[PDB]
Amino acid sequence: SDIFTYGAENVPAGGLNLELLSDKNSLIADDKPREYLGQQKTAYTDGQNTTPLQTPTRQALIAFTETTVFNQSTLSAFNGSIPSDKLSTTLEQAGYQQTNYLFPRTGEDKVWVAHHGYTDYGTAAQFWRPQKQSNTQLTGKITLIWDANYCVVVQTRDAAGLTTSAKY
Amino acid sequence: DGFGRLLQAAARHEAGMARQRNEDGSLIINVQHTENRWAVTGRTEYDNKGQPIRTYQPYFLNDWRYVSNDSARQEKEAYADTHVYDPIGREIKVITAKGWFRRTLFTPWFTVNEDENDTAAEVKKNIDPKLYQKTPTVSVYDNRGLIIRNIDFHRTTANGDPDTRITRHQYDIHGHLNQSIDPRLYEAKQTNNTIKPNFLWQYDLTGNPLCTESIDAGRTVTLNDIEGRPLLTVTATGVIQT
Amino acid sequence: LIRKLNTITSWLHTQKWSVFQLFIMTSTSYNKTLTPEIKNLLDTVYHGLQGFDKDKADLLHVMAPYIAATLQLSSENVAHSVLLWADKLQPGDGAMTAEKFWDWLNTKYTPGSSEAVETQEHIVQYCQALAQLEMVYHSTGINENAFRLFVTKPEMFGAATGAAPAHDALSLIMLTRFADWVNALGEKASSVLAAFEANSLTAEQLADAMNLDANLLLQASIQAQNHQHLPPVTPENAFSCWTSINTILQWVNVAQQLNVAPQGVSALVGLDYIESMKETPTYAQWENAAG
Amino acid sequence: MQNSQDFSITELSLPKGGGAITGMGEALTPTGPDGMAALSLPLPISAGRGYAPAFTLNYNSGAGNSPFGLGWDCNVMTIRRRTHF
Amino acid sequence: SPQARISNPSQTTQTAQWLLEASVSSRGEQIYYQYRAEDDTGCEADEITHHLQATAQRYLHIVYYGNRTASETLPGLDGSAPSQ
Repeated sequence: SDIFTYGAENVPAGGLNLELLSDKNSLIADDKPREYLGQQKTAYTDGQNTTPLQTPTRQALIAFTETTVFNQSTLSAFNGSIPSDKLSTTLEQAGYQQTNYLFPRTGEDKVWVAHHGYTDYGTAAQFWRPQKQSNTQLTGKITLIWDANYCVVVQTRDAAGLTTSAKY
Repeated sequence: DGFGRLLQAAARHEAGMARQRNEDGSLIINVQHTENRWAVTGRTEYDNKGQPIRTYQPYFLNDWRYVSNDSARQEKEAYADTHVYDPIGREIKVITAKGWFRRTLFTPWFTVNEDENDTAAEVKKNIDPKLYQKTPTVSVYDNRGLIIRNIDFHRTTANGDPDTRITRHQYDIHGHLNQSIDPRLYEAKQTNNTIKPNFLWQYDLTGNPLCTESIDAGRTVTLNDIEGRPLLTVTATGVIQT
Repeated sequence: LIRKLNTITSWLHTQKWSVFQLFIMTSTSYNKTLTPEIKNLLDTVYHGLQGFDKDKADLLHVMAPYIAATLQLSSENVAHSVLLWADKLQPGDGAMTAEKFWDWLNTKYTPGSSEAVETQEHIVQYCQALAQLEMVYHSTGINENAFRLFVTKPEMFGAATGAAPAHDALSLIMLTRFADWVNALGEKASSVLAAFEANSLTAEQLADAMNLDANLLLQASIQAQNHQHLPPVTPENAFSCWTSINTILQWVNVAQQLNVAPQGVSALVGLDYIESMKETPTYAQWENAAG
Repeated sequence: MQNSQDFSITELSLPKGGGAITGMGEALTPTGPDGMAALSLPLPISAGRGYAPAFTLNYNSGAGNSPFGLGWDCNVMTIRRRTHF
Repeated sequence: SPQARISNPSQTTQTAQWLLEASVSSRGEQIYYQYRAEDDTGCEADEITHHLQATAQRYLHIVYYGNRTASETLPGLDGSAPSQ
């Protein structure tokens, strides 16, 4: 997702519509000053690998989601106040990672993203229920123990071994 | 009600004075002592859409059973506010038990909010109400639906010529608040361009402020890790906290 | 006068223009006034005239972006041509061109006020004139490039020539024919306008843009170059002057209505009666012409 | 919360009671261009594991008779030969 | 299966309708729909006399869902009658 800003003087009489916008010289045409708002990616698994798949499987098991948090121009926000090497280091420690644009253009570098919403799924023999969950890689995973019929979760366990359970 | 909305609720209290529920559910204003006493609260009539239209003040009742609405609407002392809504579902006017009211005018670019003093002159049949004539609070929007100006009107006497006091706001490309200016400083800025906004903000792409700067409190910078919990921050005084 | 009316009124009737619309576009009365309809442009031109260095800056590049907002969406290039035009035309009482903006309007005018040195009145006339060319652009339906060419090289179109075109209703007809022509060229219009500004446009190339049999365009050019037309037509400018192009296309259009292939049109032209040159036609000419 | 998932399962918390009585759903349908009156009622179908039959009982003026009484349909998915022509 | 069909009572290959009989999800869950055929119980002689076949109608009788055993296939294959 990007954004353009134009002045009042750029609104063609009659307003915008598809025929005008699809034009090669339109306000959304290429070679325009698009500002970047952010991008997202869905990472899929097969319930066996930790390495994400190139394409999803039939079950659409989502491994995690990727979101851009900082562009090179937004890291400028820190107004220095941190060494530049310290900053990239800090961001790595914080769980941010540098990658490319999903829908790249000529003329841009890597951006920092967060990975989150991690789910480890069980197998097909089981109804394909999530077995373990985490907001991210900075913390531990909550174990989900499914009942005999994989209908409800019977017992949950936190990363610390702290455990709750329920009868239904 | 049959739409699942709360009409009212009541709690049991200790013996004391209460309004009385008659045999047919009629409300009797003249209170008597009773052992069985409940406090009625949250009593509301609706317009069949679910926009509360008549909302009542709490009272004690010598019953737990619901009071009839044909009765409550006629007692007058069974105080309530009246809420008048437009076709959009927004409140237009709210009339309280005192006869005083609030009123809001909506236009495509701004909202004019009149309080009970602004309207005091219209409920005439204390503070000389002339003072609040034409002094509503006006919220002015941009074309993204964000508020960019707040216009107040200022008089210190009923017969004065009201000033205009405008607080300005600007939003960035994600609609986050980028900066704000106190009207005192604003006018000063127009004379001396080296003047900063009262506040400035810098955000990451998820809308977390990373930085803020204030003419009253200096500049701070914060880095949170991906779970949102803070990892590193600096105070205006340069204290680094991790 | 009656033929002038047949020429202009029949034209207004197919262009769907009223006389009043023509009048406001062609009147050069340029009322010296500063009501909001005028003030609204002056109030933003000041940013252009105050934030730029006039001895380094090209005023057309400085002002075109502001008039773009006060004019109805005049793109910088249309706005550029709108100013370039006024500067060459001097659409006011005196030599009223954009430079008065740097010396008086952004100094004495005092932005936001109409109480100022009388130069501000000439500024009004200029600004109204810019609006008139704008109305012409939109009422004409002329392409952006098609439009700048009448300002850039006015001679080629029979415009004021020593200046960008005056709002002469007769010129508006000619200026419009070019607009109608680029619309006829359609998607090919941009290769033609470039070739046209250049001396490279010729026969066949235009015919493709005009969807014509190149040979009819070609022999039409040949007659355009042999018959004495109000403008002279010689191969050197046969396709560079709009006026030469209209001469040629008319030889094509007539041939089409007569179905005689332009040389065959000439055959029916040299058949005169009250001929001031006393070139009494001979029977052979009438005979061949009939054939 | 950003950088969190909407399918997170963190609690085995119990439901609360009391509150307002909603009764059964009664979807008096906001129909438009067809002009017909219509009403949907939910059926007591347990979610089960999360893959329950998607049934509802539907009134549609003009529907004709049925196993559920005049005007109401079963709303079961079928494939049928076209008889309109 | 025959119960999932509405067909000409004599020319039973002439299926008018194919009713949903079974479904499976990508996650291995299943639903099986058991239909009951129209019969004459509960009817008087007059009805029986006039509508001699009239066995064509089907009614949804039991929907079986929440398979105890995970499976990727449709529960109706091979014509196996459902069992609780």
